[PDB]
Amino acid sequence: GLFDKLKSLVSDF
Repeated sequence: GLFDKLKSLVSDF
């Protein structure tokens, strides 16, 4: 859900 959004941004930059 949301907590998954922060995990995606950390994987990019």
